[PDB]
Amino acid sequence: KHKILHRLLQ
Amino acid sequence: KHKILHRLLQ
Amino acid sequence: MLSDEQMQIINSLVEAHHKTYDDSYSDFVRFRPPVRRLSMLPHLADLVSYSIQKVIGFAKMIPGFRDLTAEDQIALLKSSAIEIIMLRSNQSFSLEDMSWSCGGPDFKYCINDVTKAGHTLELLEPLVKFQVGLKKLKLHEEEHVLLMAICLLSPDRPGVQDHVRIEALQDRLCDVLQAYIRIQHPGGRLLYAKMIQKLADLRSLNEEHSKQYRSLSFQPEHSMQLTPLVLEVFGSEV
Amino acid sequence: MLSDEQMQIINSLVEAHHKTYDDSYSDFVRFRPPVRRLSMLPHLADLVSYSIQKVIGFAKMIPGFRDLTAEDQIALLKSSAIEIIMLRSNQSFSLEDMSWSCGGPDFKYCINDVTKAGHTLELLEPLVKFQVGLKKLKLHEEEHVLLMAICLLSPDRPGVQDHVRIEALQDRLCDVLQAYIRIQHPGGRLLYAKMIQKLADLRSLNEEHSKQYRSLSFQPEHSMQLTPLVLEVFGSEV
Ligand SMILES: CCC(CC)(c1ccc(OCC(=O)NO)c(C)c1)c1ccc(OC[C@H](O)C(C)(C)C)c(C)c1
Ligand SMILES: CCC(CC)(c1ccc(OCC(=O)NO)c(C)c1)c1ccc(OC[C@H](O)C(C)(C)C)c(C)c1
Repeated sequence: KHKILHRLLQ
Repeated sequence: KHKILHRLLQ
Repeated sequence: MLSDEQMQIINSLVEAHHKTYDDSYSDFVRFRPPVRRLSMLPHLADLVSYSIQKVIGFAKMIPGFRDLTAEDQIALLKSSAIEIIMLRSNQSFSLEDMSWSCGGPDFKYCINDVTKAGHTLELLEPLVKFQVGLKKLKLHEEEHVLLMAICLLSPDRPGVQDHVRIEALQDRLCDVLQAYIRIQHPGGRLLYAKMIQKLADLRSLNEEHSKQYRSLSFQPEHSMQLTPLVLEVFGSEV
Repeated sequence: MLSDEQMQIINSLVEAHHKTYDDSYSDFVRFRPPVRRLSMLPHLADLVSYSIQKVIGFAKMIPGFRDLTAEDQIALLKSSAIEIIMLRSNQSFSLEDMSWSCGGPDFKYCINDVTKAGHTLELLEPLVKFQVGLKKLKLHEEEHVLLMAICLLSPDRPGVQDHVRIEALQDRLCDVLQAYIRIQHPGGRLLYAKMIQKLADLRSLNEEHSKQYRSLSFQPEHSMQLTPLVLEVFGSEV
């Protein structure tokens, strides 16, 4: 899903 | 998936 | 008096508990250190994760549990984990400071600490009240352990397939405890009822905990602080 | 001499690095303490998880990175994370004891420590060799940082959609470093080549690390010791 990576990349 | 729970329940 | 099979069950639970409950708390030093946004989340996440492993160890020793379908065992653990954990924690709870003491001052938890892990009084108020009322019942190790086995073997949980075989295992346990209180516990004419009521309080606490947990689990900056086991046990990805 | 835009890029990277690389290592006390089956896994898992967060912080400051599709940013981070991490660790590597020193003796890592985290010499031998050869290049902070930006902006990674915009960003960087070595680095006539070669060594290390990691990630007793972020970045669930 990469949800953690998306949040951190915001 | 519960793969961790299955392993521990073995 | 109690029957041999009734007593064998008590001996098995007490031994399963002793084997899964460390009184020295020498494993808390291995957790991410506590820090007093949500500074206590890392430490309390490791505590809960470690406790889940202990509850699983215990469950596997409850007579009759090992013979259920892996699916039911999962359904039971996932739905009762937090209640069993709240029950286990009472052992370290103190009626004086209203806290949990697990070895040193580092591992002394107050309601304030759980607040730093994403929880509100909405949950903590009833939680401390449950701990206090439970602590006041002054349960013998045999009753405390039966209560945890009774709790874990509740057929009325979501996902349970064979709620007839489980309904039975719990009945067997419920009478063992009922017999024990009547034979080995003086002044305990009305204890059993109070205990069953304690199981009802746990449901409310479980409901409230899951609500607040769901809130936290949907925020990736917080979910990432959780451990794989916690995410799997408190997860809905069943 | 260097152009203003060429220098602005160098200033931006050096500042992004300083902002994401803590020389005091005061965050290692917050990791699950090290223990010297796979006793070092918990501690080293937290180290890597923490380093991934730093690499992400850095990446977002590399000029041109923030403007890519979230998908490419992911594809780049996931495929280069471990190499960037190996590059960052060299800062604490010592050619004397052949180890990594991050503050205290608790946080002094030897090849033996990584072994206790599920890795073999199959990986560690080439790893220490890479660290030694890298350390010997005595890179200036500006070259070390460019190398990490160059590495992270490699278009030749799986999952990369627009490998033309990224091919460009990396070209721009590669010449900045090439210009810097020629203008600001005495006795560095053949450094650039050695550096590009170091990027090739990283690929081999990355390949080997992923192999051994996959092995570990398929064993739930070990995967459960990992952190959510690690599982997501080293995972194949792309
Ligand atoms: C710190 C107090 C407490 C009380 C039940 C606790 C659990 C287990 C314990 O150990 C007893 C034992 O036998 N363990 O092996 C001890 C002494 C205390 C708790 C801990 C975490 C909590 O919240 C946790 C969060 O909901 C997460 C999002 C899951 C991190 C909440 C709401 C309460
Ligand atoms: C202990 C040595 C090392 C060398 C690159 C390391 C990483 C990051 C570091 O910090 C530098 C920095 O800037 N961080 O912010 C420091 C000083 C050392 C390492 C660590 C974990 C490893 O293996 C990890 C395993 O593969 C997992 C399964 C993922 C747990 C391997 C193979 C190597």
